Amino acid sequence: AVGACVLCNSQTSLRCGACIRRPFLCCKCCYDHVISTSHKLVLSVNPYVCNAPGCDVTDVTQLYLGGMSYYCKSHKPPISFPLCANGQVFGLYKNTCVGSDNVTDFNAIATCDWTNAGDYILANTCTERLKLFAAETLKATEETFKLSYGIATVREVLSDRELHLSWEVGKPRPPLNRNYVFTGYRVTKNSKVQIGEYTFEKGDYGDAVVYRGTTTYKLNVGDYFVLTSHTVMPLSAPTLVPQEHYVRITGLYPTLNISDEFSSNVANYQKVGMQKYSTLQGPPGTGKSHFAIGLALYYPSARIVYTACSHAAVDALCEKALKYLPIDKCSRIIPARARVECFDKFKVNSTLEQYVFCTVNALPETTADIVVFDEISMATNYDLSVVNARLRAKHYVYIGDPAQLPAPRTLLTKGTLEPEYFNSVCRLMKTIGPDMFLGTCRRCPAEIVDTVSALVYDNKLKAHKDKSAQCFKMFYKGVITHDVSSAINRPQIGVVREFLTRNPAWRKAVFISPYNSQNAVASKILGLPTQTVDSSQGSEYDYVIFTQTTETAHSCNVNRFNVAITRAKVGILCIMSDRDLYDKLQFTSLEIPRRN
Amino acid sequence: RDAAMQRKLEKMADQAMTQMYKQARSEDKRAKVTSAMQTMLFTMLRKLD
Amino acid sequence: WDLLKYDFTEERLKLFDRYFKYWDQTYHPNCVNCLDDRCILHCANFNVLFSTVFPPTSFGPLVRKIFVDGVPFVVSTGYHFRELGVVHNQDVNLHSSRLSFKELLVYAADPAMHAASGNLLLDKRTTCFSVAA
Ligand SMILES: [Zn+2]
Ligand SMILES: [Zn+2]
Ligand SMILES: [Zn+2]
Ligand SMILES: [Zn+2]
Repeated sequence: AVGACVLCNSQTSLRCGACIRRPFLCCKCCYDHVISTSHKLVLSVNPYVCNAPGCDVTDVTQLYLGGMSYYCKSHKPPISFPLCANGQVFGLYKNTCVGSDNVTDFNAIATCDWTNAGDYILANTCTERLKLFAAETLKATEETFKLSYGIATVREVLSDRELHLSWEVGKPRPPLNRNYVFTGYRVTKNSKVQIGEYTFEKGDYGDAVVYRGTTTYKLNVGDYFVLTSHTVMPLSAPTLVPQEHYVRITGLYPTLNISDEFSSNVANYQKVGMQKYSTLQGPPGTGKSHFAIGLALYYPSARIVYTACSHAAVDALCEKALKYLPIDKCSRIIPARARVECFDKFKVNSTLEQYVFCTVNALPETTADIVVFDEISMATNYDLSVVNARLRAKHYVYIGDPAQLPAPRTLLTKGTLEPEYFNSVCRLMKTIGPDMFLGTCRRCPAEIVDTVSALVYDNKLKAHKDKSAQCFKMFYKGVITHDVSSAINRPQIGVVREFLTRNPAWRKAVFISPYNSQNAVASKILGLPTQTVDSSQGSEYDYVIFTQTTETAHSCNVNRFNVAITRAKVGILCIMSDRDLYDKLQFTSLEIPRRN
Repeated sequence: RDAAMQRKLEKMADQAMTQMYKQARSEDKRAKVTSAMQTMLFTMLRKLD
Repeated sequence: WDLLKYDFTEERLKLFDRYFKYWDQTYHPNCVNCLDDRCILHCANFNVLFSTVFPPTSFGPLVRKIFVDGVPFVVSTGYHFRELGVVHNQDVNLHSSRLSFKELLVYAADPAMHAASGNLLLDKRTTCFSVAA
């Protein structure tokens, strides 16, 4: 239990146990931690407590080192000295302990609550060890928050796909989301067995919801559902390797010329061979996963790792990847738990092939030459640190675009995160840019690539096929007719009551809307399925009827608006009291009482 | 007293320090033998199944 | 006798009836059910007598296949004494996650793993029952 101080790195065996994670503090550092904040509990390899029976006094400042133990002021031996003296707590390495004065941000993170934006702001702009400590603390806090939730008993199992699940009494029910995976428990009487992991989804109505499970071991009526958990694990690898530029290919052996369609990408593969690591910005539908597969084929004599966050993400990475590449493949991530069916191609545990498509949270002990990481719009400092702790390759590339939506982060209720303070990769790719941009998009229509370029983008990406039928019918938003605290903009749907017939070729369109309640209430009186952009980051749609909500900034988010337009092929419409958003989007403006 | 009682402070501090160093050694060798036992169990098992 | 059979209770009762019918005191073939120590001696005596009939490989630890963190093990859950019949452990748990020091000790000290992972041996220098090298 001897280690280096988390601030000055002098050897120490001191920790303040009242801090949740108990980091290694030096004598000076621990003194500053105990005199200023509320951590009035210090422990070395042995606890500091009045060893008198009946005297359970806690703080060290009121303790005195006795014959062999530490005792209070009262039960003190006559011959004894205190444990708080001259700014160093009594522990190992008193004379070589150096300390410093960076106790400010230390108390800031050790006393914060992560419920505000500013806490995450500071956690992104602090020192390296402080950054890892902040990540650790916020992961432990969100783990305890998720464990603060409870159970969910089954009312009726309609099918393997439709579920009637009621949640705990007097308990804040967990929303219909993909992240909260539920482990099931069925007691014989006698021996409660774990019946597997299950994911939920908002159905076409209430209360019967759609759900998927990892097993065909079907549910029952007496089962109870709780969200899975674990314990937060320590980390020792830093967040990011320093940059190292190279004047020549550092062992990277390329191919001759094999698929010359990737010439615009070889000009970047040479660069990836010129440095240690870089970043790439691939807008949704751009040369993203095509870039990486071309890097795979161009340098075919080097072990490469592919990684994402969600099973849907690693499968969206996996798709076209099995096309340009001999198979001769490997992408083995989950041995016993994919709530959704993950890889079904080859073995579980041999690290057979030189290209591997995995996830950061389930990366095994592997080595490679580059790990190309997509979805850097959703990773945190924790995932970066575990990337550095699990993979030690020769190159690295962070692919992704910050204009997408961030992590859930349910604890944020006062403020919002800017992507520049999302994580370190996003901070750098918005302060110095991704330093390697890829153009252009080819799937999305050109009318949502050049008109949407005017917003968070800088008019640099492009596509094709501008036609047709892309008009914004700005309706004046009505009063909030909310049932749940989430707003029902049924007056906004009042523009769609006369819409199911006037649209001849648009019957398979999609009703998308931010609020889950707005998707549900639409699903009551529906004509076509609903899928909010949160369920889509790897889904493409031909038509789309984007339905906005109240004038709050929750609806007028440029990031979510962007990520909600870029999931269309032919047409899309905007129905919002937009005062200024339609000035940067140049289509024909229509009004609701008029059918032209 | 200021010549002798502080020597008692010193002796008690030194004996407590030595004892806690030896306790650290105890826990260290503890973790070590733990690792050894478990690796032996695993390698022995991997020969039977 | 087949190699796997190890219970051998009704056989003892039937031998006791065939040869000692009118003995006027109860006899529990498995001394777990005895009353006080004197009943333990009384029944262990008859067990000493009858156990010279059955095969000698069917004595010693009773092992079984248990899992911890998805890994199959082979540990002992009981014994088969020449005097006290069959004894079963009370605290046994399949499907474990981690083991702390106590269990690591009691698993490393069992002969179950050591014998199950070794070569058969036939030592003719002696007459005692060999097991494994
Ligand atoms: Zn503290
Ligand atoms: Zn320090
Ligand atoms: Zn006391
Ligand atoms: Zn008896």
